[PDB]
Amino acid sequence: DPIRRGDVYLADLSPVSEQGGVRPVVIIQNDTGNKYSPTVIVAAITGRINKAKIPTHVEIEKKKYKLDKDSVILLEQIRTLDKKRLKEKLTYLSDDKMKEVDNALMISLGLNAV
Amino acid sequence: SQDPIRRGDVYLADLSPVQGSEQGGVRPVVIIQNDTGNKYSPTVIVAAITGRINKAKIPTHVEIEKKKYKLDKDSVILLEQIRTLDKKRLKEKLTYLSDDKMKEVDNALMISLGLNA
Amino acid sequence: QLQESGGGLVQPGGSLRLSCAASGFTLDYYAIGWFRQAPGKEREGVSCISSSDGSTYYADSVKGRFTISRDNAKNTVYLEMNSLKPEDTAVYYCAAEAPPLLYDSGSYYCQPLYQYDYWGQGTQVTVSS
Amino acid sequence: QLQESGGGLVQPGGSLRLSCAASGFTLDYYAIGWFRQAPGKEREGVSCISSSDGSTYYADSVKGRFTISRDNAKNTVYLEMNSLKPEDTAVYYCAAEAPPLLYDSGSYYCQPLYQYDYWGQGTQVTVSSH
Repeated sequence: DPIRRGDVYLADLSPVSEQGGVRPVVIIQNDTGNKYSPTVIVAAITGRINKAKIPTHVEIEKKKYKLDKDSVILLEQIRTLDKKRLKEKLTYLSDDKMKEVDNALMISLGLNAV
Repeated sequence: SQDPIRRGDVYLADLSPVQGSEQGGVRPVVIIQNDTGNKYSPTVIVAAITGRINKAKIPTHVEIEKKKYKLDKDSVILLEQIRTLDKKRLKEKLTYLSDDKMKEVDNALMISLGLNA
Repeated sequence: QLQESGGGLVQPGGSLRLSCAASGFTLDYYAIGWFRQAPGKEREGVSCISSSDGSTYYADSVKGRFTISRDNAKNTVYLEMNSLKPEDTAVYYCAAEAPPLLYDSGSYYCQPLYQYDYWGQGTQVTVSS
Repeated sequence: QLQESGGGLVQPGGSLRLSCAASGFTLDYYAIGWFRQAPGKEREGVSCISSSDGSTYYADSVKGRFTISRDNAKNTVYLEMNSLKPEDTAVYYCAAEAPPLLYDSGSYYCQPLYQYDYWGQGTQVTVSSH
């Protein structure tokens, strides 16, 4: 397998300043769509940087989530993928971490204007 | 692409290529990124618009009446079809969606991304 | 119209075959879904198929027990229900979506809030025992 | 670390040159931003450049009047301000972001909320007339 919101998947993202390559992503689509839709919505994860310098970025510790480096989730780098691109599931983000993702998503998509 | 990209703008954008049930090709899109990102970021976040259907059948779809917004056909905004585009993919600006229509877009966007916590 | 038939009373372990027939139009290019509605419970897409017959969906609670198949020659979509359980007691509806279709995904049309173009009057299915 | 200077009081139409020097690291590998803070208003990114001297952003309010330039021999960055206006009155800050950089985009690092690694102390620029 099931695809759940908050899962960290390894996905083939090529071809694409859009992030590209077989890279880790986090599922951000609602769980009803994750079950019935042929596609999922994901946010990019990068290991180039290690700190969230704007509030649309969320850090994740490698010492906590079985990860390569200390990475940053880029909630302004989001794309819809056909489910066939999801290769291997690595882990999932806790409810605490996904709350930061939700907040970053609210900022990124401008759902914070009143 | 553009010079003032604003949230709710409807741009002609190049999406080629895609694979699977992803929406690609040169097609209309709606800017959904916040206006600070639309000004400073090298990329924009868009939701795809299709003309293959013109009625919304699931909660993440929003209709556009062509008798109001100057499109070829009645169209549907696909809030399950989101992607981040380099600003160079934005070709021509068609129009922009009203405040009342972006309210519907915002709702479908909250449902689409599970922002109900 | 869209007309369902085949319901009735069966004991646990029994079997039923529901029919979804269209009159005046053809179902061959339509997406077809079977939905069930139980008293006090919500609505769930049981099994759905796209206009093409490569993509079929089954809810987890009916996989291995229910089989959907379209009989184009009879303009009818069947739902074969095997190994029926008391939890299958509900009113079963079929619904049809006319082209154009957005996705070739049976699961897409089985999601709880899809607005179908056509649907039937439902048929009662009771399992007790 | 990041030492800046060059501010002062000038009349409308005058010019100034702000300087931003770094001690202990090489500015050529950094994204550099010039920000100004006016009383009661949000921090505004006025001119930024990525670590590559070929992706420069200028705010529309300063386009054609301000010029940013890096002097890799002096480990210093400058903001040349011409045709100064009373609306340019603010405290000006330079800031440096260490690599790796996520985007080669000057405009990205000029957004108001970006938390640079290093900041200058700030210098006041005042443009007025009697």
